[PDB]
Amino acid sequence: TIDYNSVTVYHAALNVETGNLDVGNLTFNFREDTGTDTAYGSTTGGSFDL
Amino acid sequence: TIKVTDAHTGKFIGSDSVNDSTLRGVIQGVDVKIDSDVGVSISWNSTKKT
Amino acid sequence: GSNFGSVATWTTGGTVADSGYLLIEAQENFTVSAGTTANYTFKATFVDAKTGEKSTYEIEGGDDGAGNLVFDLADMTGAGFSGEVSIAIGTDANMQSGD
Repeated sequence: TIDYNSVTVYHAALNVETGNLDVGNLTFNFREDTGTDTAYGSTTGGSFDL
Repeated sequence: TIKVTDAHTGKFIGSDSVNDSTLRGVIQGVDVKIDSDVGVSISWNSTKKT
Repeated sequence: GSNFGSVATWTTGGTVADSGYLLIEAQENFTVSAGTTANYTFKATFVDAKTGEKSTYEIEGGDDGAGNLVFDLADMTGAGFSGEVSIAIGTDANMQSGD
């Protein structure tokens, strides 16, 4: 009934004015189910815009 | 010269250059006084007697 | 501050622990760059990209003959790297506290 997987990814940035450090997170949800014949899994590639 | 930073994150908060050793107007609603005899080394010159 | 450039260069054969971000912060000021072996202090901090932990260490680096700052990643204890790294600063470089 539709499944998903959760992936946490950190990303950091630095401002040029105050000297503080930014460390944020995004959690991607990866889609339901793919795969060849019962071996390990599958996924397609590409690029998208947040 | 005074530099203030947080104790668990380390993000920059403020800095000052003072003469009378009173840190005023950087931490909201509180004024901080630092003793005048902090961080000085004393010696005696006998060739010039000063 | 004053004028000091950028650009880091490797030495072939180094080994990297994992993908992450590294911060190098100054400790003391100097503008006596005219060609001399020397050493000065820095603070280094590492953050990972998969768990977000943070590690803080002390390090040292020195100029050799002109506008180059060579560091040693070997002293990142616990985490652990190998190889060298060279920051191409340039001649007539004044280094203040906080850059």
